[PDB]
Amino acid sequence: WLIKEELEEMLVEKLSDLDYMQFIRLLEKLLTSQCGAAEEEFVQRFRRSVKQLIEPVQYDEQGMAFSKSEGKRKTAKAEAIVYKHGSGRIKVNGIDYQLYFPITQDREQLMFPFHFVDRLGKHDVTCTVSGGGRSAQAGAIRLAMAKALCSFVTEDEVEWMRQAGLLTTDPRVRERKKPGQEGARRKFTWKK
Amino acid sequence: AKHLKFIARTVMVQEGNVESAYRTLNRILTMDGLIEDIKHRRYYEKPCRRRQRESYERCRRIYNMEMARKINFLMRKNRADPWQGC
Repeated sequence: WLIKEELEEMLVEKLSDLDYMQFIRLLEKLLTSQCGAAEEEFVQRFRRSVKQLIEPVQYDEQGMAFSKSEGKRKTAKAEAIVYKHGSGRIKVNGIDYQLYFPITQDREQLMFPFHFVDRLGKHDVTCTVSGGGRSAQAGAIRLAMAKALCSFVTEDEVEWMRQAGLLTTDPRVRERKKPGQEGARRKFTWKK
Repeated sequence: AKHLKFIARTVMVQEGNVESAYRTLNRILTMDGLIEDIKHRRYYEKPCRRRQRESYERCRRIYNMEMARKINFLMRKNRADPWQGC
């Protein structure tokens, strides 16, 4: 249903919230009352019309298929290339992942996408992550890997990953400090 | 004292639901005004205060009965708006 502003624009008149609600109730009654074409043609004058983007699969020089993606977490940006076939190796910045991320939490984050779609040990990954700390880098690489793997999993699996939150870019970033207070939300100790 | 016992204010429990029996007895006492009478007799209500309270209760009852009559009278008009839109 068009908004009160749209209805006002059509009627070149100033309306009220309750007037708009009355009119919308009347139109809804009209819709429910088996409105045919003769009535639907009128009604539609007041109607206003209202999935992951799979990357293309590229091919290297040696003919191996892969998918490239990127993901950002906090200040960390990661570019990940996932090959169609592999032995589960993950090389981050040219270093093996268990060496780059000595933290079990970060290794678990790397695992989370592949483990979810039941493709552990089936894909090789080459990731390059810059900026942020260890955890931000792990999250960015996780997002990039999930997006790249979307090209190799089925559409139902892609939707399941999206529902599990493996393809959403975490918008949580550090909140700026504000003048006159200790931090983003911390206030200076009040002195009654 | 000089009357027979277990006739006045006595209720018989049905199937052992003493809670239901006590609810029935409490309803009986309240409807007969014994509970309110005991509460008021705990302390001596001087005659002027008693008269004022009785008058206030009478006015309250008149007003409540009239308002209830009005509500019941107008309750039928709670139907769905027949002339909606116009």
